[PDB]
Formats: sequence, structure tokens, C-alpha cells
Amino acid sequence: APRKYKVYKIPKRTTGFRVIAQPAKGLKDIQRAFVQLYNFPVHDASMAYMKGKGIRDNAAAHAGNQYLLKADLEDFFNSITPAIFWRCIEMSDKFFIEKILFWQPIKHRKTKLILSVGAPSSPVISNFCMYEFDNRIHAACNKLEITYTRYADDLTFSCNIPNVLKAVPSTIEALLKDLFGSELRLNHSKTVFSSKAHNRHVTGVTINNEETLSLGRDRKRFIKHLINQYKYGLLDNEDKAYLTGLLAFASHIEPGFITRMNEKYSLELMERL
DNA sequence: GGAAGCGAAAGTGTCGCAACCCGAGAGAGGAACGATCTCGGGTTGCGACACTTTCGCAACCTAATACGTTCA
Repeated sequence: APRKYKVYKIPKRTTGFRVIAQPAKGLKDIQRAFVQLYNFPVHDASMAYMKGKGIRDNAAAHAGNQYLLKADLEDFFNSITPAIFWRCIEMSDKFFIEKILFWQPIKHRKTKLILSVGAPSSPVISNFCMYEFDNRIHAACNKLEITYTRYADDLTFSCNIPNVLKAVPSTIEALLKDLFGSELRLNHSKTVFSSKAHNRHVTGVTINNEETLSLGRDRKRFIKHLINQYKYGLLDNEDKAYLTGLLAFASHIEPGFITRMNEKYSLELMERL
């Protein structure tokens, strides 16, 4: 149900906590069944929370560009409400859909209905809400030779032609106010411009100055200190599993790094882990 | 959304301090009746605070889960 959620805190990698609301099991299954019953329109540029297309593809969409820009939607999930969903459906019996889809974080606000990050159905509705937003933004971008993707609160644009992304921020805002009234809003504090002169990266994947995806020198040094420790067996159980997971991540994003690590010490060492 | 306590921002009220008036009063200095100089109550102005009010920061999480990573 809308109130059938459980709230908790998960910490942050630097300081502070984040508040999550995982649904109950029965409504979890009900919303999964609803997701299966009707598939929602989704734009290709939304390379997040879909089969196959992962972080690597979203970051590689901008590999072959030298000027990078992006903005972060302010309070993405919690802004979506019944009105946004139904306007999106109309633009292209219904009360139980409202009940199943949404969350009520306040005991008194029966109408304060929003998507939670925990909800397994939240990704599908989030992608569905911006089907025309992505349509128009990508149409404009490709009209001006701009590659645009969105990793779920990370609207990324890239291009090679100088002084074109400058108008893109404003564009975004305008379109937003046409589509979702004035409810969902951008985060002007996070908007970042970068070039081949600074530290570009999309969704955590670094983009080096040679138009290839990379783990970044930071990690490439961190999980090689970890490997040098494993060489002398100075890790632990959880730490060793952490190194294994990080090596798997580096294999997925930058297989060349794994090959070079193998050449560094051996093949059997990484088969062991 | 927001408790508990605290403080910012703003607005209104208090209240010394000053300015000024208006009678009194001993008595110029020489001519009587007394200019001037003061001693007081008392009223009004006038701005520096002092108090009153509202806003807004952000604690908390009967309903989870519990191989390791990444990423919203």
C-alpha cells in the first residue's frame, strides 16, 4: 500500500546518512506483477535500470566527445507524484494504480504520494515519466550535434563543437517547465562543465583524454595497492572479497586494466581471486 | 515532515536624556520698585535600545537485510 513501507538509514561515503523506504513484500510482488502486465514507454538515452545497458554503455555514449556537460535533477524520486504519472499517461479503476505505485512518508498526508528509491517499480516509473522529456531533449541535441544520456538523476550531454552546450542548461529548464508544470526542478548547484582539460567522468566511470573508458588513476592505483597487499596476503576475508569485487568491476569497465594486471604478476593470481 | 532549543529578522514599545517653558525669589543700584541671575516643576521630543513575534535550522526513523563490488 502507499503506507506499506519500512524506513531506515544507510550511511554516506564521506559524512551523513541517507533515508530509504523499502516496501513490504506483498506490495512488492503486486507492483512487480503490474510492471510485467504493462510495459511503459522508455527512451533509449535512459541508460539506467534496463536490461543489458549498464554504466559502461552510458559512459561510452560520451567517450568520443571532447566537451562534456551535465546537470543533476534536484530531488528526482521524491518529486514524482500521481499528477506527473497521469499527465505522462494522458500525453502518451485507476485509483488502485495510485495505491500500488506510490509511497506515503507522512502519517497525516494522504495526498503526499511519491516514489521511493527502494521500490523495485520506482525505476520503471522514473524512466516512464521522462519519455517525452528525453524525446525532445535528444532531438534538440542531435539537431545541434550533441550526445545525451541520463543515468537516473544524471542528465549528461557531450559534443565536439565549441560553445554549443552553453545554451543546453537553459533549454533543459524551459522544457521542464513545459512538461512537469513546475514540480520537478533542476539543481543549478551541481551543473558542471568540463573539457579535455579537466577530470571528465560519466556515472563514476572516468573518460580519459583518449576517448576510452577508464577506472581513473585513483582506482587504478588503489586496486593495485590492494593487489600488492594480496601478493603478501595482508588482506582479510571481507577485504579480500572487496578486492575481488573491485577487480571484477575493473574487468567489466576496463578489461585492458585486468590484462595489464595479469601481465604485471601472473594469470593464476587473478584466477584465484 | 519536522521535536527541542536557539537564534535571525523584523516590528513595536519604553524610557532616559535633552530642550524648553513658566512661575517664583532675593533683591540691581541707583530714584520706587526691583534688571538680571538663578531654583524648581513640568511638558514634549527623540532616538537607542528592549521586548514581542515569526521563521527556520533538522533530532527521529511495529513493518529491512545481512557473499563481495560498482551506480543512481
